[PDB]
Amino acid sequence: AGRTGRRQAIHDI
Amino acid sequence: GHAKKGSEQESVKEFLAKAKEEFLKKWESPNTAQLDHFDRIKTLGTGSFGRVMLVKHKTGNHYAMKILDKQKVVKLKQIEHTLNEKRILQAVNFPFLVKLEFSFKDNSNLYMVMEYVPGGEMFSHLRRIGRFSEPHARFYAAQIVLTFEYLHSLDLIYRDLKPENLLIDQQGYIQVTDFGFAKRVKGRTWTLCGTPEYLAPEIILSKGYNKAVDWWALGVLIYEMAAGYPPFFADQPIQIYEKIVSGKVRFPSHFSSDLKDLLRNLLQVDLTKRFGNLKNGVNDIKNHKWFATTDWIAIYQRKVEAPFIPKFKGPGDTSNFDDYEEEEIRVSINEKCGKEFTEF
Ligand SMILES: NC[C@@H](O)c1ccc(F)cc1
Repeated sequence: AGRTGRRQAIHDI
Repeated sequence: GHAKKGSEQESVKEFLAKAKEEFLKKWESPNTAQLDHFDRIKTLGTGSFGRVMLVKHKTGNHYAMKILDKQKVVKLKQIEHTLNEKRILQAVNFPFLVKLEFSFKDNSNLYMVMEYVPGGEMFSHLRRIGRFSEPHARFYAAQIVLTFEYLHSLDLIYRDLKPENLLIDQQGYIQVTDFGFAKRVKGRTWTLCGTPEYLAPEIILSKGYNKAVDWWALGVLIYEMAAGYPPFFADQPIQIYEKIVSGKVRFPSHFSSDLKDLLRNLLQVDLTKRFGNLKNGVNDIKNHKWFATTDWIAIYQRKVEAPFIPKFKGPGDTSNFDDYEEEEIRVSINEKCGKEFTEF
């Protein structure tokens, strides 16, 4: 049970 | 024990020293087109800061144009990262890195015009088929190993490896794109950035970190290519982060033991033990048993038959890309954020 679609990168978490 | 391999290591050194000299000439001495020179065809990918579009040079050649809205690139690190991407892409040259052709800006936007790679993202092929066989995944992984060996030798870290950023070309080979997180780092760096499932534990823990985060991400990528899902897998980023920092990886029962051994050494929270980060550097990966069938030079020279070749109907074919909502570009009468983007 996790993310299956495209994943957004984060520039400053 | 388990002759040519050592002459092979001298040849690597020789190639990398020549690569560094070419890179440094372009890095030291980096507005080569204009918007009206291109027709905009279809959006190929989107993000928080803009889109990448298929465009056609009004020469006829097709390109992938990344359009960044200067008014969305607002946070400090978002701005620095954009300058990194342009300066790195204009200076590197390698068979598995996308080629930047042109860059320019106007009142509203930054533009980076790259070669169009029509085979689609690895991401959609992998999600469509489920998972790749170990020989299939190995072929792609070998190209990433060589690409990182190249980038790290120039002191560049890549920092966003994942199937979304890997395009398949007309020969079935990979082209790495999306250098928005890439950076020249001779020691450590401190920005908390990347894609949650792919972050090494030291990033999450706010520790200064180095190129070893790329090798951890290679472990995530190989696992995802061979399993169809990544090793730290949860609904919410905070849950993903907890799993990563424990680093208690479980493997599918169909993974070979050679694959599991490589992955345990890449997905190693202890940096004094992580492959790619030790005294033998990349060679601990290249000489691992899971890669024993890999002809590194033949991959580099593109002599190896690819697992599959994407189907293409002609130039400008977009059939291997998903669809995205379109939004017309609006160039403001007034220049925006001219100060932040003066070096672009
Ligand atoms: N994540 C890949 C997306 O940004 C992209 C799509 C198509 C392309 F030719 C370049 C980049």
